[PDB]
Amino acid sequence: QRNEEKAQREANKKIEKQLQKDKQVYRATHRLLLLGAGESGKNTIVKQMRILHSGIFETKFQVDKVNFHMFDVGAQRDERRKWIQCFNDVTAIIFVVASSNRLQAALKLFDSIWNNKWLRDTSVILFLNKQDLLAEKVLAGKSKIEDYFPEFARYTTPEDATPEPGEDPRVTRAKYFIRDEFLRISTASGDGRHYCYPHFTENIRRVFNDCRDIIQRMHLRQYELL
Amino acid sequence: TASIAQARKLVEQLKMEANIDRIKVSKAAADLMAYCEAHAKEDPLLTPVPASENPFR
Amino acid sequence: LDQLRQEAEQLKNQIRDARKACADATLSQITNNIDPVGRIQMRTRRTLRGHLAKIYAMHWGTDSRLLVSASQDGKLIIWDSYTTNKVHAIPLRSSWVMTCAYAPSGNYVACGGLDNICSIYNLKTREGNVRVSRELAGHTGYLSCCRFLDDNQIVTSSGDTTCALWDIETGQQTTTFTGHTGDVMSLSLAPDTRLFVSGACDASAKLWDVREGMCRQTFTGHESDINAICFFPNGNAFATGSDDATCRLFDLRADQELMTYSHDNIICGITSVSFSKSGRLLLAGYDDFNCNVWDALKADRAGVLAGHDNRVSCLGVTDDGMAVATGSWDSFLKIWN
Amino acid sequence: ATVSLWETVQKWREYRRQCQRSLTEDPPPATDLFCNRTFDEYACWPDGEPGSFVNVSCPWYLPWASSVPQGHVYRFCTAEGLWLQKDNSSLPWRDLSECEESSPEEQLLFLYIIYTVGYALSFSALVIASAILLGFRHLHCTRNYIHLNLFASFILRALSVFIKDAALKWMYSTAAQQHQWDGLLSYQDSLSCRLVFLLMQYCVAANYYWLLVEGVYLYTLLAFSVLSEQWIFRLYVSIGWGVPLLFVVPWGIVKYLYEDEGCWTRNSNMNYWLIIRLPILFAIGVNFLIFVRVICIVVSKLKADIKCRLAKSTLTLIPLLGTHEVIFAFVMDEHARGTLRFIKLFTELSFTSFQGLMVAILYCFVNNEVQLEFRKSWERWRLE
Amino acid sequence: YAQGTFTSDYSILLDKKAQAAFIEYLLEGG
Amino acid sequence: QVQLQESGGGLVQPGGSLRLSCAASGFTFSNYKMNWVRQAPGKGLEWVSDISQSGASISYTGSVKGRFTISRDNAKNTLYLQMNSLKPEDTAVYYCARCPAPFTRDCFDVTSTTYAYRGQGTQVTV
Repeated sequence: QRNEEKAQREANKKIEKQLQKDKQVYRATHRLLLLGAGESGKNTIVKQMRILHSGIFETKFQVDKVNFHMFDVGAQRDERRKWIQCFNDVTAIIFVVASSNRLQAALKLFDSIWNNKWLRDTSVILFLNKQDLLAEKVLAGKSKIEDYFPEFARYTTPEDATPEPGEDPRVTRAKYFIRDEFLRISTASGDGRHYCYPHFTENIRRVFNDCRDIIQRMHLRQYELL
Repeated sequence: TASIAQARKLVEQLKMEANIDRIKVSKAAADLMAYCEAHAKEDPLLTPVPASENPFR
Repeated sequence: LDQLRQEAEQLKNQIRDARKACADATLSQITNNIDPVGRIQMRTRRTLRGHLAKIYAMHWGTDSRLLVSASQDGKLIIWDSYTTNKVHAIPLRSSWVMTCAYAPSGNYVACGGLDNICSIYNLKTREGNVRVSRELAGHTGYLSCCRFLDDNQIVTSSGDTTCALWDIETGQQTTTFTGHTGDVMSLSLAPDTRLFVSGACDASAKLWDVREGMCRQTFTGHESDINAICFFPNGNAFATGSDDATCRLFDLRADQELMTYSHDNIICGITSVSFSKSGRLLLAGYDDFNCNVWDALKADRAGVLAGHDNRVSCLGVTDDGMAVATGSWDSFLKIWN
Repeated sequence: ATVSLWETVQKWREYRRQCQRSLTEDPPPATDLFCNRTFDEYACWPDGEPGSFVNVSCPWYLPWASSVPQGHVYRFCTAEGLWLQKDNSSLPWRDLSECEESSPEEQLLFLYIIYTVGYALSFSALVIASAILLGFRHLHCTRNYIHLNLFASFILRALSVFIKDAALKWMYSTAAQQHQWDGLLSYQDSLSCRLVFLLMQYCVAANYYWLLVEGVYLYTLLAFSVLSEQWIFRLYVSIGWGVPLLFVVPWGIVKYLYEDEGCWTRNSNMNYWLIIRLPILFAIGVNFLIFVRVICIVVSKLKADIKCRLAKSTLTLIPLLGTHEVIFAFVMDEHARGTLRFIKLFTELSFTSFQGLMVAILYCFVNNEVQLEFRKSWERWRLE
Repeated sequence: YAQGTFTSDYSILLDKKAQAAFIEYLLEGG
Repeated sequence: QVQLQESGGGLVQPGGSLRLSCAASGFTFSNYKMNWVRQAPGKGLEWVSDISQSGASISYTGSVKGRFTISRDNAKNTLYLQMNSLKPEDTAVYYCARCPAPFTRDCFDVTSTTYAYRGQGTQVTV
């Protein structure tokens, strides 16, 4: 056996050495998928979290020596029931909502990603983007929040969390009511395997903390401790 | 305008589809059956080749 | 104008009537006299390991020995299936690869995916190091499938409801095929490489000729997205697997449904479809973590291939029919015989 | 101040040779057909006076010689000349009442049977848990590799326990003690008689350090980031196996050099046993630290009101990290006496014996992924 | 670590028995 | 091929009542989830109501939370939306929409601009 001696040593052994070298690099990085509508301001998030770090765009950023690859889908058609299956094993999915007519489509889209077969066990980080616009709109008074959603009329503040900045209860009530809609759609199904982490929108630390929580939860699940 | 042109080209494609005669379905099934019976002896999955010449032991 | 809808409806009704007249009796009354195939047992002769993420596609070489596989970890690995020996491990510019191909000469290898571009790598080059040789760009949606005609031209199908015929040396699009409404999910090239088929995700399949470039025939039998498609060995038929947990068979001249491979217990859709050397076996991949082996004529699910720990993604039978390969989402390639 | 059967045999031989040398070194025959000096196997009573209560001090080689120094025994020499015999027997009269000695056994036997039942059940469960873990290729992660190493350590500990408590029966059998009475061809002097107990100590240390490895790996999975698998696994194997010999081998060396009596079975001085006991306590303490950290993490995760889930989590984590050893850890055997010693021994031996079984049925049988694997294997076999 | 203490205790117990038995055997019968 | 065809709706005064029934052909109706979408002038597609697999779980938007009734009849192979207390802002083009996959409780691209399994639409004007 000499004809396939070097043909094995030079090829298979070196290739396996390279594969072992890059397997740890692959496992040491977290892959995130960025989602959001065309008016969600997700590109602003990309620039904001990239400055200090055609069919698809990659944004590699690292926070305290942990590597994150965030993939933002661009130059793609709206029909996305097919390529969404590619992100089967991403560590998390970032959802960005322009909470400022428009909210029904975003709610339905988040509901659709919540209940998909291939995204059943992948958690979602929710970003209720454009908080300043929401505050200005609700303080303005011309735009009524209760006519797009009559449930807001009989709504009260969840009082489980408090608004740290000084602001009147109206903006807090609206900002928590939208989050309540999203969280109710989230908790209607999908119990145990995956969760949703809502944040009012730095974002790099938020993504890092939520990914840490996701990994810890998965590891504890593997040990039947949760 | 654009919608009318799109509908016209769709109708033209449909008409071009409506221009080739289709052979009887029984003939198109018998031909496939005959082809399958023709290459039956050369199909390793149909007739399991023995380990003497099988490259995947 | 506003009267074209009724005229198109009448034309499609005429098509339906012409198809109905071409049907004499149920197919089950013709093939009921054939000998049932029986029962198929396959066992994993060898499992190729080394991929990290899920394997999305793979292609057999023209020789029954070499075989390329594409994984979403960003890797294109070439195996010698005889001895489980890896030959090349090409890193990819974009990790989201959805398709891969093997050149008939074995010199080149193609890949593509969510980056909307097709990458052509040269294998037999100076110093024996694999380097990218061409980057075909121009597709709008994600590139769903690619198949080599020769070292000179390659046919691609993308998610922007289009297919194209390329030109590796020039890099431009020789011709483009349009007409699909949903994303094209898979294409299959005829043995003569004079025609091919595209199973788009609009419950419709189309037949194109590469020399002129318009849809010769359109078949509409399925009720959900078509995920896989492959030519019959004689080139006069093709099988489409769809998301309604059904496979179906089409004959170009008949222009009708011929076989409908389905079962009540089957729930998940079809991910990959391939035929055998004689066309007597149709192998299909499913989201149920296993493959099934139907008979083209009997249509009664002769065999089952189980042993994959996740969804089966890619299927492929060699040209000599001596083996089959299944690549699953558990990052495993399995060879069956 | 060591006391043992072989030592007592040596002192008896010295006493016998002293007595015979003294008897044959001088002529005592001042009597006239009276009691004649002779060496009984117990002690030698020399020539005395006829019809007198001759008294001879009891020997000095008895284990309780210091307890009863002045325990002189009589011979009661008769006036006619010959010592009076017993009732229907040929035995000169003597008084076995002065230098005489006058249940822990049960307790030890009950402990022995309880822990041998536990070890047998644990061995039986683990020998099939390892087979289940190795057979299925789906569950071949590094966590399952550490599980398999822990199972092997438990199996080795059970085997060493069986071998050592068989060697105890060999070392004090009737034939062995008869040979020691004859002073030749014993089992204590064998090298294997010490190798077995050294192996027992090594196996115990390996079990404890594999519990430590399991705890530290879980902690790194939760707290720390992701490290290289092929390096961390080699380091963990090294820590689990090679580390619990850097104190086992010095213990064997010091035992062989200083107190090579009794096949290294009896901890004659506590300092030499501290050499092997202290690293065990260090491993137990570190494991308890990571146990409390993991429980706190689980509490924080669950709070973001239920208590049955937390109770189930801590009860299923107790055997994996071996935290049942912390309840009685500061009660060292130096200060463990009375019923406290028995309670500590019972609650430690029983729990350690059944810990293998608990870990096996908690991380190989009720494990959800293993149940799914068995179910899909059954489904695959059903199609056939 | 309880196995070591139990084995040691059992060792001294068995040693004392054997010593007792030696004294009894030496008492009579040679 | 799949085919959805909806009954039309004539011009009515505000607060009026109508009915939009869409019949399906080419697929097993009982095995699919069906929604409603409407396209208002100068606006994109907006989902309105939906029906579960068996017809139990239903949902509406805030605008029609208490004005429209959604139902499906499997035997007649149709899906109905009965409209009550209409408003001038409801004038749109209505399409019945289908889940692209069976056996699933959710799906995408129902409101897409080039979705395949959508009906032609009826012009409901107020």
